[PDB]
Amino acid sequence: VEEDRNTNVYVSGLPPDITVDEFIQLMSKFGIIMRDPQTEEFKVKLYKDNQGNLKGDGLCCYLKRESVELALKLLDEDEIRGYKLHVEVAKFQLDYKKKLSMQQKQLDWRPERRAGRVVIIKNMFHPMDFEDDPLVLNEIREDLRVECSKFGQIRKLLLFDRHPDGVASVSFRDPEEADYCIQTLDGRWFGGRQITAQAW
Amino acid sequence: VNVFRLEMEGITVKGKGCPKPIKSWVQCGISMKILNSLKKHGYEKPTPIQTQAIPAIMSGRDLIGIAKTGSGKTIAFLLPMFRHIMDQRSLEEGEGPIAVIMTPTRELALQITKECKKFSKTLGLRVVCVYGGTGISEQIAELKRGAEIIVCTPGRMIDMLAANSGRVTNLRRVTYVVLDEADRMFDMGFEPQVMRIVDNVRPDRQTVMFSATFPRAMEALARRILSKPIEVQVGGRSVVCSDVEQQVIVIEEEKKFLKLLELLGHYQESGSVIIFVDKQEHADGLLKDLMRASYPCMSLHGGIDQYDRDSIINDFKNGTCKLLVATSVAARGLDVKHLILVVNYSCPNHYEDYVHRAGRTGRAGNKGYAYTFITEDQARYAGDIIKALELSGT
RNA sequence: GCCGGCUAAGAUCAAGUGUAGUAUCUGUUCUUAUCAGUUUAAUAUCUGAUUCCUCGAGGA
Repeated sequence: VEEDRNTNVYVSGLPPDITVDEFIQLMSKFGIIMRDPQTEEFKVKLYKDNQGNLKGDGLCCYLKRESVELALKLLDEDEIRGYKLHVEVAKFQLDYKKKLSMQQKQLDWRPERRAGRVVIIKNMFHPMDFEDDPLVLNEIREDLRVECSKFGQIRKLLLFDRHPDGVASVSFRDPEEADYCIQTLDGRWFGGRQITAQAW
Repeated sequence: VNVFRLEMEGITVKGKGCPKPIKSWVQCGISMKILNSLKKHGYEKPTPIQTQAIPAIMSGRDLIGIAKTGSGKTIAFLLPMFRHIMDQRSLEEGEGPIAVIMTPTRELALQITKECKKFSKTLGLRVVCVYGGTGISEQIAELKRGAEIIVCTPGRMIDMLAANSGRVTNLRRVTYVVLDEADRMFDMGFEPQVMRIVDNVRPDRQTVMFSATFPRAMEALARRILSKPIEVQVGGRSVVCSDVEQQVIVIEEEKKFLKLLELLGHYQESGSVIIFVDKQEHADGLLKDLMRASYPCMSLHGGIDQYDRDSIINDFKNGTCKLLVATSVAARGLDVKHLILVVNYSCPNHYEDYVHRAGRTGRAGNKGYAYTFITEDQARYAGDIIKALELSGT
C-alpha cells in the first residue's frame, strides 16, 4: 500500500570482499541510519549465498526519505575502488515511541557550549579499625557499594585504607547521580561517625 | 469459611496450637483504650504481621515475628500487651514493671516509649521515661512513681538491677518480655547483657521477639530462651514452590491461545505439559483446538466421564498424550512425574489454586516450569501473584 | 480548549532516569483556619502564639 515513504535502499552489486563496516560507512555518508529500537546494530543487511560466499547485494534502511533520495543521485553509477555499484529503492515481495523520539532527537539544533561525576566521601572509616579486623574493610566497601548502587550506576568505587581521614571515591556514569549521592550522604552517620560528602 | 484465605495471604506460621488471625482490630480481643488509640491513629486495616502476632500474644504464648521494615512491629508488640494489661489488671508494686522491652539503641527505645505512650493515650498508665547516657536520678525518680512497661537499653537495665532500682520478683512481677531488634540482641556484642536480663526474670512470663532480619544461628539462640515459641514470617503457609520457575506474561484474552500455540510450536512446551483452564467447556474447546492443530492432546474435567478422565490420565502418564488440559479440581492432589510444564492460560480467582497449579509440576526437589498468562480482568489476584513471586524468589 | 464553569491556570518537598547543558516521570501535600515579625512592587514564603452536634465512633 505504502508507495512512497520508503526509507529502504537497495544496493545492487558490490565487491565480493565487502565488510559490514565499510558498507555502513558508505551508507552513513548520506545520513543517519535507522537503528533497531529494541537493540543496537543499525538496520543494515548483507545478503549472503547458501554459504559464507558474498552475493554482493546490500540493503540499508534510513531514518528519513530525503537521505534515500540523496543516495539515489550521489551513489548510483559511482565506483568504489574496484566495482560499480547500483542504487535503487528497495523492493519487498512475497519501546517504539521511546527510541523513535531518541533517533529524532539526534537531529536537534539544541544549544551546545556550557561547562563541557565523582563523589568524595570522608570521615567514613579509620586505618586503626582495619589493623585488628581484616574483614571490616571489605564489609565497609560492600556497604558503600550497596549505598552507591541505589543512587545510580556506579562505574568505579575505591576506598583508601591508608588515608587518615577515610577518603573514598565513587565515580558514576552521570553527575546527577553523584550529586544525589553527595546530597544523601552529607550529614549521614556510618559506623558511629559523621561522614561528609563532596563533589569532584 | 474463608479462614484459609487469611493464611494464603502469605504469612509463614510455625508452631503447635496456633490461634486464628484476626481480620480487624474490633474483633481481636482488645480493650477499649487500645481500640481508641487505633481509631485515633488512623488504622483502618491491621497488618498481617500484627494480625499474626496479636492473638499469639493475647493467648499467653511466646511469639517470634519477622517482617519487613516499617510494617508496624512496635504497635504489634504494644497493643496486645496493653490490652492484656487493661483486661487483666494487677497491683503496681514498687520498682517492678509488668512488661520488659529491650531495645539496642537509645533512639529506638525512645521511639518505642513514644509508641507505647501513643497506644496508651487518654489513660493513667505511664510506662517509662529512661535512656542511656542521661541522668540516672531523673530516671529513678520517673520509675519510682510507677512503671507499667520497661522500654530501655540493656545496659541501663543492668545498671538499674545492680543498684537495686529495678528488678523482677519471683511470684508475680512481669508477664511479657518484649525484644525489639532481636537480631542485634542475639549477637556476640549483646549476649551476656541479654543473658543476665533473661536470667533474672519471672518463670511464668511470656517472651516476645521482633526483628527485620533473622539468621539461623540467632533464631537458634533466641529459641532457647522461649518456651514453645510460635514463628510468624512471610512467606511459607500456602506459598509457591521455589524449585518450580514461575513466569508471568501480560497478554489479552484472545491472544492467550496464540501465545499457547507459539509456546507449543516454537518452544518445547507441547509435549508433557498440563494446561489449566477456567471452565470445563473452555477446556474442551482448547483440547479440540489442540487436536485440530495436529497435536495429540487429552482433556480431563467434570463434564467428561470418570473412565474417559482415567484414560486421559493414563495416556498423559504413559506418554500417549503430549498435552493434558485440566480444570481446577486436578490442580491439587495430582502427583504426576510427566508433568514438567504448567501452562496457566486462565488465571484463577484464588491464589491457592495458582499455588497448587505451580506446585503440581517440579516436586520432590526436582525442577519445573510454570508459565501463567496474566490478563487485565485478574487485577485483584495480581497482588497475590506478586506476593507469591516475592515469597518464592521469582 | 468547550458551551461563568467543569480543579489540565501556580508553588512545593522526597525519590528514580539522563545530558556537555536544558531536563523527564511518580508520590504527594497544598495552608480550606487567625494574629505578630521577616520579606515581596503586591502575593508568596519562613519564623512564633492561639467545648458543641450527630449515631463507644465521626465531624466542627
